[PDB]
Amino acid sequence: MQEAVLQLIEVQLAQEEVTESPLGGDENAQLHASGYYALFVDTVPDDVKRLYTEAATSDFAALAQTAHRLKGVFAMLNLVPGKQLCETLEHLIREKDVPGIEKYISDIDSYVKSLL
Repeated sequence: MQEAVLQLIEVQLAQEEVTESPLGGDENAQLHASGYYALFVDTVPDDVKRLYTEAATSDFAALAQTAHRLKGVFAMLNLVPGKQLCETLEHLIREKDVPGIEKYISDIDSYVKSLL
């Protein structure tokens, strides 16, 4: 050991990336802090209960417009998973999957319930 002898390491806290931890921090608290919580309890639950009501009548036209509305407002709130639910909702309407539609309506209801 005359040349290389001994090293401390090779990179020394380098060549690493702390780009872990995906979605999930305090998004609901963030939306509360911004003040958009007012909207969250204004038109959102109204569209949700309407979703339920229009689903009962099987008014896919109204289901679609509200799914798109929710997709837009969730995208506005920057809620990706929420907008995703609305995305699948519109797809379920296109496929005429009634049980799927109501399932996702319930999933959005449960979603909104936990975020409210």
